[PDB]
Amino acid sequence: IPEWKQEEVDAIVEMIESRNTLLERALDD
Amino acid sequence: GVPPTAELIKDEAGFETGSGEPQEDFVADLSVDQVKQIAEQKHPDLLSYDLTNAAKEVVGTCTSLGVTIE
RNA sequence: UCUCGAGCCCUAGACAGCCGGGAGGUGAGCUUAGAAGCAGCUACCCUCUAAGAAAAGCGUAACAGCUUACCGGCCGAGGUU
Repeated sequence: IPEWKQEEVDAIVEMIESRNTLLERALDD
Repeated sequence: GVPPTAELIKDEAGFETGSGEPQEDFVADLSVDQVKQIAEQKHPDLLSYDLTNAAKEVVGTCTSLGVTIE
């Protein structure tokens, strides 16, 4: 449950809002 | 293209050689404006987008030679 | 080779392998005719970024070149101490 993987998703979800697994993760959100 | 940093500093700095030990031995100083000009001479040699960042790169070789700022 | 225990990592993809990336300021400053990761001394900073040392090991007369770190992909289940 690394914190950096959590912070990453938030950073990705932040760009979409305006690793493949992490992208899919952000997208799924 | 444009000449290297190490030199562009030794010009407006008024000195030729650095210090045996950087940040420990301040050889010269540099007003913020002075660095605002150098950052302009190397607009192509740097990756940065804003002039702000371009400085950090330039302003990185200074304190590492004894080139304080004001 | 068998058996038992402890710590840590892992399907948000671990360990290994293979493929791709390993970038700019800048060949840091000093020393030096020259030294550019890698003779030595000192410092060891910031851009772009998913990464990428002021460079860990070879290599060079010095470059070059070959790789490590680091990141991404393929793969898919335990792995490591």
